[PDB]
Amino acid sequence: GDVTVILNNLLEGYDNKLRPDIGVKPTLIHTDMYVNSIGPVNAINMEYTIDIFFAQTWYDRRLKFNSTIKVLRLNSNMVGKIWIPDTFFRNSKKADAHWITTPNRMLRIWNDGRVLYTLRLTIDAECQLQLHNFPMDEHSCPLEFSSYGYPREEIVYQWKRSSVEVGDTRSWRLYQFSFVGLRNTTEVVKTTSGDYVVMSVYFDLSRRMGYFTIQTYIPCTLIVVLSWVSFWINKDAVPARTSLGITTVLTMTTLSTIARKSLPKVSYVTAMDLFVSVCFIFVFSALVEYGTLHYFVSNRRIAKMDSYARIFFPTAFCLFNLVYWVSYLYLG
Amino acid sequence: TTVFTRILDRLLDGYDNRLRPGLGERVTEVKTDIFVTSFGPVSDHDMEYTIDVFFRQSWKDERLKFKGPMTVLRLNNLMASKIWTPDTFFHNGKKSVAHNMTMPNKLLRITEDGTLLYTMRLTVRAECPMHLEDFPMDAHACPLKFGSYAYTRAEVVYEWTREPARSVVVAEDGSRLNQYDLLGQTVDSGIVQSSTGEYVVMTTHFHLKRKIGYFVIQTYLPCIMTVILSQVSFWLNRESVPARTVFGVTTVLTMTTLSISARNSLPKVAYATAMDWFIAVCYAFVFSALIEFATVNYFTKRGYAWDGKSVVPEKTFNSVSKIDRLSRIAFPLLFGIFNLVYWATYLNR
Amino acid sequence: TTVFTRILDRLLDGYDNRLRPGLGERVTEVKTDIFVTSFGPVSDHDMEYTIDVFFRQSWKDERLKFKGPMTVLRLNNLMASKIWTPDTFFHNGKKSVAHNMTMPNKLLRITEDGTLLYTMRLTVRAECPMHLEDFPMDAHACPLKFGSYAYTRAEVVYEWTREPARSVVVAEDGSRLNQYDLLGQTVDSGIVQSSTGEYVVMTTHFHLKRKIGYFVIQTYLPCIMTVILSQVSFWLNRESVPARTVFGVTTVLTMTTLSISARNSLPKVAYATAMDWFIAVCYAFVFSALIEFATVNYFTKRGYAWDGKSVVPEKTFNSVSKIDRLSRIAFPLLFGIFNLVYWATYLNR
Amino acid sequence: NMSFVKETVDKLLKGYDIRLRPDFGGPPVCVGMNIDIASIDMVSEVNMDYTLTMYFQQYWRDKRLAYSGIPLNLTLDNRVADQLWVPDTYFLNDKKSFVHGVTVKNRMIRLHPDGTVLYGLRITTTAACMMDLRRYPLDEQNCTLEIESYGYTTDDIEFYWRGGDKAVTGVERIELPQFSIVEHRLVSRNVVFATGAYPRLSLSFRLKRNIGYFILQTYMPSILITILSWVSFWINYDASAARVALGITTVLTMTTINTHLRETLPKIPYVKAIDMYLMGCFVFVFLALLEYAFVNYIFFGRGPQRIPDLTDVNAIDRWSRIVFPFTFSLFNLVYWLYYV
Amino acid sequence: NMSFVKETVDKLLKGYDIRLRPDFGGPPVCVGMNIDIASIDMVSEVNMDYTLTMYFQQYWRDKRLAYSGIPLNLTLDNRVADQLWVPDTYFLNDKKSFVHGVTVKNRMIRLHPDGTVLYGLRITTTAACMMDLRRYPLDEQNCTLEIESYGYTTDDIEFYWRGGDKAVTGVERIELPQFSIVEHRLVSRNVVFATGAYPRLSLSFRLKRNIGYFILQTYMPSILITILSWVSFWINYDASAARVALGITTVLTMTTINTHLRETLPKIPYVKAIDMYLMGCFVFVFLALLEYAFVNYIFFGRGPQRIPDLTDVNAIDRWSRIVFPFTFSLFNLVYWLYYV
Ligand SMILES: *[C@@H]1O[C@H](CO)[C@@H](O[C@@H]2O[C@H](CO)[C@@H](O[C@@H]3O[C@H](CO[C@H]4O[C@H](CO[C@H]5O[C@H](CO)[C@@H](O)[C@H](O)[C@@H]5O[C@H]5O[C@H](CO)[C@@H](O)[C@H](O)[C@@H]5O)[C@@H](O)[C@H](O[C@H]5O[C@H](CO)[C@@H](O)[C@H](O)[C@@H]5O)[C@@H]4O)[C@@H](O)[C@H](O[C@H]4O[C@H](CO)[C@@H](O)[C@H](O)[C@@H]4O[C@@H]4O[C@H](CO)[C@@H](O)[C@H](O)[C@@H]4O[C@@H]4O[C@H](CO)[C@@H](O)[C@H](O)[C@@H]4O)[C@@H]3O)[C@H](O)[C@H]2NC(C)=O)[C@H](O)[C@H]1NC(C)=O
Ligand SMILES: *[C@@H]1O[C@H](CO)[C@@H](O[C@@H]2O[C@H](CO)[C@@H](O[C@@H]3O[C@H](CO[C@H]4O[C@H](CO)[C@@H](O)[C@H](O[C@H]5O[C@H](CO)[C@@H](O)[C@H](O)[C@@H]5O)[C@@H]4O)[C@@H](O)[C@H](O[C@H]4O[C@H](CO)[C@@H](O)[C@H](O)[C@@H]4O)[C@@H]3O)[C@H](O)[C@H]2NC(C)=O)[C@H](O)[C@H]1NC(C)=O
Ligand SMILES: CCCCCCCC(=O)OC[C@H](COP(=O)(O)O[C@@H]1[C@H](O)[C@H](O)[C@@H](OP(=O)(O)O)[C@H](OP(=O)(O)O)[C@H]1O)OC(=O)CCCCCCC
Ligand SMILES: CCCCCCCC(=O)OC[C@H](COP(=O)(O)O[C@@H]1[C@H](O)[C@H](O)[C@@H](OP(=O)(O)O)[C@H](OP(=O)(O)O)[C@H]1O)OC(=O)CCCCCCC
Ligand SMILES: *[C@@H]1O[C@H](CO)[C@@H](O[C@@H]2O[C@H](CO)[C@@H](O)[C@H](O)[C@H]2NC(C)=O)[C@H](O)[C@H]1NC(C)=O
Ligand SMILES: CCCCCCCCCC
Ligand SMILES: CCCCCCCCCC
Ligand SMILES: [Cl-]
Repeated sequence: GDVTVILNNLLEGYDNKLRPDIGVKPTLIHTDMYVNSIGPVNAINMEYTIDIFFAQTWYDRRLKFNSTIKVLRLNSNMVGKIWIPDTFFRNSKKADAHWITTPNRMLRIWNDGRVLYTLRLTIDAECQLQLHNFPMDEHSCPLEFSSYGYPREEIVYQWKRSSVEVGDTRSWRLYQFSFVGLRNTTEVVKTTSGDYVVMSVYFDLSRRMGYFTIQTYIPCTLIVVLSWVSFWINKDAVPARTSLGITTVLTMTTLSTIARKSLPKVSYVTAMDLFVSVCFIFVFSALVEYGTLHYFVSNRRIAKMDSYARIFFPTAFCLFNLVYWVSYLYLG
Repeated sequence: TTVFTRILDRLLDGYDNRLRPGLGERVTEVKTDIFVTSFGPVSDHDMEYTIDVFFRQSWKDERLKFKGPMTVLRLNNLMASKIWTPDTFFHNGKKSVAHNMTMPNKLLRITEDGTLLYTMRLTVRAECPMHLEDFPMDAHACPLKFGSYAYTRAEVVYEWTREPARSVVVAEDGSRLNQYDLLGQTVDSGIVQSSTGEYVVMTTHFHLKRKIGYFVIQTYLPCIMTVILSQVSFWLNRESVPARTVFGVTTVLTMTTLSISARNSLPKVAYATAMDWFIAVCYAFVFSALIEFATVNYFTKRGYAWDGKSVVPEKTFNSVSKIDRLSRIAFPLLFGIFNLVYWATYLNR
Repeated sequence: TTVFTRILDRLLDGYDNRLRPGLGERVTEVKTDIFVTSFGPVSDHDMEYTIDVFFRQSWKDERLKFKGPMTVLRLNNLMASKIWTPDTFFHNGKKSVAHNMTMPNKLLRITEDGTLLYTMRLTVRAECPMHLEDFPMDAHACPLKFGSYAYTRAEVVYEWTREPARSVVVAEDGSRLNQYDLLGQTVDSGIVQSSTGEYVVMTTHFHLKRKIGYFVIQTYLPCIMTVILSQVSFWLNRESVPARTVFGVTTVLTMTTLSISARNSLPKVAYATAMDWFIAVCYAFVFSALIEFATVNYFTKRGYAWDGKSVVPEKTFNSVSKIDRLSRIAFPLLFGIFNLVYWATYLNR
Repeated sequence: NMSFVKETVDKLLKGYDIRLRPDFGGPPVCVGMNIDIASIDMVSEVNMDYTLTMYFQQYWRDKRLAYSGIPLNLTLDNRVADQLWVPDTYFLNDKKSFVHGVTVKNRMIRLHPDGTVLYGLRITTTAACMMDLRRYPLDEQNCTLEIESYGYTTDDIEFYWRGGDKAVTGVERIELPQFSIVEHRLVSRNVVFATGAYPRLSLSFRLKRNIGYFILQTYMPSILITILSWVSFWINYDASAARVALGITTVLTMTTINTHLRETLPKIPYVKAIDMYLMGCFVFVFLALLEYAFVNYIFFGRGPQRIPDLTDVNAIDRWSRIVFPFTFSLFNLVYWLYYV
Repeated sequence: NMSFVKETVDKLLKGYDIRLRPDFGGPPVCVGMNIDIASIDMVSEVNMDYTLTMYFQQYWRDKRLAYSGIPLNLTLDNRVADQLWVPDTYFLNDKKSFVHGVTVKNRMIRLHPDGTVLYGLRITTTAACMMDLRRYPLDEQNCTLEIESYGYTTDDIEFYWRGGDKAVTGVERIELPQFSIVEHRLVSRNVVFATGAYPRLSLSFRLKRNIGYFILQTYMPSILITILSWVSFWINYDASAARVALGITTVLTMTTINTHLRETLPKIPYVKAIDMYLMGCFVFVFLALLEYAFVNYIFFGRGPQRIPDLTDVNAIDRWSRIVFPFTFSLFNLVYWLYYV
């Protein structure tokens, strides 16, 4: 009854084609974001999924009303009846609002004309990853949003006190990454259609090491140690040490292709590539070590090369591991 | 015929579907029940599950009372878009589907007292966080939470139609699970607090236990057979260096392929699972059996084996290694003990 | 400005787009032609293919005659939804897209006599049933049938705009085939029967021949080299038992991997393709080489090979196996003869 | 004459209430159904579903649509279906479906003078059918389509197959690469939920899997590797490097055969018929290798210290040359007789 | 203020005919276009396409939308684009595309006092380019984006790049993990079809594939395996098991290297530059294994009967120690000069 009359009075003569204060001042929009979950990080596509409750608040003097009712708590029905900012996410690869069982949107109008607009979003956001330190890499994946058509002279966004909120991180789908922290910034980006106020959230992410230690580092280390068993086998066992030497190289070839299967086909050398390549050099050199020993003893000090290899090979791999892990875990 | 057209016209004449029933006067109470027509597959990679439901909602709306030759109007689902319905959404819902074939899979029924029945057929994809430390002997409680998106608990409250246990019903033949068992469901309700107010949330937890049969056949048995195969080389003579080297290297490489192929089903989690520990210990047993032979070969003096016609005076011939003799007992015993400890650790818990 | 607005308003005033032109007077005759902008990839596994077309239709509507400053009204696509258009659909289509980026890719043109031209950009995914007995040296005629969905041949008939061979035109640069050659298209017309009457069907068959280049590189050449590799062991001395056994076993393992991996992109058909026959015979040649050595090894009297010093009359030494000497000729000859028969059989089909 | 048709159709839809079924408040409206199956494909054991494309026709009578003076069956533009009441038909086991929309929505409306409506739709549906894979790949599957009214109970609507057993056509022309349709069956019953009893039509197909693919892919490679492992029994006991390498690789090769087969099937918690064969063939290659280790141990372990004799290695090898081929054929005899 | 603006905008749309283009029945309307590229991703050789995100802006003058008294460029809510004529621009090679719709449809309409309309869209399009992979992975592709009017011919509409060479921005900020964008250029031309001549704008990029990824994954593993097959040349000819195991493993390893690369590419019928190298490395490791068989046959097959000597077994091994590293270096010298 009375609420129907108020709603009809607000929309009588209302033109939702016009931004509030269209020729007076810019529209100030206060934005909030509640992160329900930061989904998986897709390194191959350089993207991540984030589920947010995106809240916007502005003032529309055309929506003022006087009554005992201090606020109109409404569903999504009136969202298309009033003016709504054309907020979009600038690095969104693919985004979708939710529609089950109804459009997950909220509209609340106060008697002073203040409008609160909230909706639930899932966003596949672009995040360019520098994988040089992979799998010990750290990233700060952004999430930028602005107005699509209204420049800085027409729409201005502004972070509130509790800008970005994150819930129970333990329920998130960050399998290989840990959420470290977030920052929210404001800037003006100049395009060809004008200057736009762009709001960004950066999510710092550190890769968890455990998966690639199990998947690659431990298998590659064991094949390197496997190649050292040849050094303690009698040099007269030509088929035994040749088969042992060549199968480790074959296995190290198989591990190399598996290691990069989870990455984009970047053309620089990651920390994973360096470890695999050095492990390739160790298994390669062990077979060459026996070939030299076999040639100089049978197919003929050099004869004592096995005793040297029993120490030099384990010490060089320990030394390389000490340098490799220190440089990539504490250095640059 | 026109009698019912005038009733429907009168119901919508002056009706405002922007306003909930009892607005400014009371709290809209929505009765809810779920009929699970199928419990779809659980996706380990996405940590989510699929579920096809009849999502039934019921509430009172005095604006839709009528008097006519019928007590219930069983109307086309086109009518539901003209009236206020609850804005229920799934809190942990991912991309869900409202079925539209061949028509919107919704029903609306209006009784003469104003009570509304509003059910829809939905394919719901909901997040199910998983702790895979016990995989493949893990169990999960996959939640399904829903409530009003826009109306706080002072405006819309949800209740179950019947006793909470009997308000979520699963069809007898609806199980679409392949590697899980539906032990049962727990039904509850509560309040969720946000920055925009307090909201009623309705919760259902489905309890799923993974079935280990697939992983026994494809992972555990090949691992166990590989470890048994690696201990075969203990019984060969110490002079069969190429033969006993092929035993050790092939089984080590086989365990390497098994370990890498084992996690292809799982999401790339950063912790070790129960299967990873079994494979790691199997790797240690296989690796040690090759390391055992290297120690045996280090103490092998002569390059020729016993010719079969000479008595060893305990030319001369190498003796049977004491390391080989002890490994014939120690390795099967330790691996048998590990299996006892491993299975009792996880099957009992 | 207002001159052309008044014309369009007059045309649509009292116009019923539920009624086909000539309903109750004659048959609506629709002239059709197709411009193929790209013949997209063929999917063997789904037995389908993709095609991108400018699908053009033309019919007469006496309700749309006009007189004005222009003889042809080139209007945007939203006028097409205001008038009657044919309900053409593709009989063998699976999931077709009518592109609407950035606007509906449709054009409507009305001439003063009432003739309408109505073209749309479509991406049709159509069924192409395949017989893969001759794979990978097979050829297929992929059909593209279309016609009215609801109107029978007593109400709507379709005809080609020009000579039927010239009414389906493929662009010179429009070829997205990777492993097929488009050799041409045959264009025909016919009548189909259903439960609701007789319908005109317009048919196009696209004649595709598979390009064998990929499968020569990835399957045929590795198989031929494995067979040649397996016969290398015939030239090794009969006392190299570990060496010649590794030759036989590894080549069999390689042939097993090749045989299993060679049907990855094909539908799981119940018959044998030409590739499956080639791999079977290659497997038999590889398998029989290891059987050949086992026969040779069964008559090796001594475990030691020739020392390089002692004369061999005709201590004692084994002689070169007669089975080996015949195998050094028979095996290469029988595989060469099989290839001559195999390639003459299928490259001539 | 064309103006008379336009006037007649306008008269039908004037005052028509799309919210009300025919005979609203009266006897249930009877809906007759026919299906012309265009194709069945994508029968997935991984997803436990099949994809079905069909021409789906519904046949009911709406007395509000009766017209006189026109001795014709009015075929109207399919957009008129949005101005008429149509049954709320849905498929219960439908996972993902769509009405084709090229070039227009593949939908037919044909009115008849007495008020009969023919409503046709070209539908591609991916319906669910759980498959018992215990006898896979020598299994028969039964996959159904459950047709039901969503909002109307048996008091408001009744389904029936129009034409009896001839309601569904085109089944005999369906060609599946991996299946042959043994038969199809039409069922009409009622299903009760908490909201009432609803009419249901069930169309079911019995699918028998062709085994010709699996002979080439799994069975024959497994048989040949098992036969290959018997070659060791003709090699001398002292050739340890040869017999171990032959025995080890065949054991390894069996895993390679199994993993490829595993990758193309769902996570099944029970043993399939194909699993029994692979595990049977793995035992034979494993025992053939264990046979040599026993032979090697007898000669080199128990030699210096001084059913076959179990003391002569030649006897054990010659015993193996007979028992191993004989037992494997016995296993194949029992296996193939039980699953055929 | 706001009353006048609302009065003005309502005046523009009153009597506006969206069915008629600007200057309908008169001169062609000139439409200028600017593109700001957000990113390029999913450059797929398997699917022969690339995915492009861009801000697609169109510039034209509609004198029916001229307004006076308001010294402002009116940015209206993007739903007004449904009430205005806009060019029916389409992308000929566009396989799949969408306008982003979060939080609203990513669309902009900005009016100007003289009647000029700025219409921007944020579009992600998967456009097809057929790639010539004969030099893969050292290939240089050229992927385009055809921009055309569908229903309006050059008599009705004209296209041009607004800003000439500056019409497309953001190309220098694109980071493709596998390619580097060497150059982009803009082309304007007309295309003739059976229905008329239509204006076409063409934007094309030249993508040069990076080689560093393939050095680590395909080239270095092949070189190391080829070098390790030469180790058998320093092994004693008596060690048949050692040299056959070394020879067989490298041949087997080369196949495994090729299968991993094979599975991530389309099924093109020609030989790629990577295939030429892998075939070359296969020949080298195959001939090394064949080198021992010749050595084995000379010592044992012809020894009792009784440029390298071809009768001295050790002479052949010495010859192979020099020729194989030399010829492989010659093969690498020719291969890399031809493709770099
Ligand atoms: C190329 O062509 C394609 C099509 O081939 C085209 O895509 C189409 O784009 C148009 C827009 O241009 C879409 O139309 C709008 O869609 C809006 C929502 O879109 C989202 O939801 C879609 C499904 O919606 C269903 O469910 C919701 C609730 O969950 C319901 O509101 C809808 O009506 C609809 O319900 C029907 O279907 C369900 C089953 O699905 C049934 O159960 C139900 O019974 C009913 O039959 C979904 O499909 C969309 O996904 C697409 O788009 C996303 C990107 O956004 C993409 O990621 C996906 O992949 C996919 O492509 C999407 O999620 C909808 O709100 C609009 O409806 C408005 O406006 C129309 C205007 O005519 C009006 O008629 C409606 O009543 C409604 O009025 C609004 O509603 C507002 C809701 O917030 C409200 O605030 C307003 O106040 C007003 O409310 C009403 O107003 C009326 C009038 O005053 C009043 O009487 C009422 O009482 C009430 O107050 C509109 O439908 C269309 O859906 C797209 N189709 C497809 C297949 O994608 C594409 O754009 C073209 N491209 C180009 C470049 O041209
Ligand atoms: C795939 O698997 C599915 C699921 O198992 C198979 O579907 C089943 O097919 C069989 C065979 O066609 C069905 O049995 C038949 O059902 C019909 C219909 O029954 C309904 O309508 C009757 C009136 O026409 C009505 O009387 C029935 O009610 C009685 O039965 C129900 C059963 O639960 C009972 O609850 C009631 O109290 C009644 O007693 C019911 O509403 C029926 O007409 C058939 O009767 C024939 O056979 C019986 C003997 O069985 C005989 O007495 C009759 O004279 C007549 O000859 C028959 O019962 C079954 O209903 C289907 N089940 C489902 C769930 O769909 C499907 O066939 C499989 N496919 C293939 C290809 O094999
Ligand atoms: C993981 C493996 C760790 C291995 C650790 C191995 C640690 C270690 O150093 O062992 C040496 C010894 C080797 O015994 P093994 O029987 O293998 O070797 C014999 C031994 O060396 C004799 O002393 C030799 O006789 P001799 O008098 O020289 O003439 C004999 O020569 P011959 O008879 O041919 O003429 C050799 O064959 O092993 C143990 O005593 C078992 C300890 C427990 C081993 C427990 C192993 C689990
Ligand atoms: C798959 C082929 C299966 C063939 C099965 C063939 C089964 C079969 O009967 O083999 C016997 C014989 C073995 O030939 P092979 O040369 O290997 O064996 C020699 C033969 O046994 C001589 O008789 C021995 O001399 P002796 O007199 O004892 O002093 C000689 O001893 P030694 O000189 O070494 O000390 C042996 O080496 O082969 C054929 O005659 C070729 C048949 C056609 C072969 C056709 C092959 C295509
Ligand atoms: C997000 O932005 C808000 C401002 O919108 C930041 O809050 C400000 O923090 C500074 C700290 O020196 C205070 O002086 C301001 O008064 C704060 N503004 C408020 C509360 O409105 C907040 O720190 C930002 N979050 C980041 C950068 O992580
Ligand atoms: C070409 C690589 C050869 C490796 C073995 C060399 C053995 C002899 C060294 C003098
Ligand atoms: C790292 C490989 C070790 C193999 C056994 C060595 C035993 C040495 C005993 C002195
Ligand atoms: Cl193709």
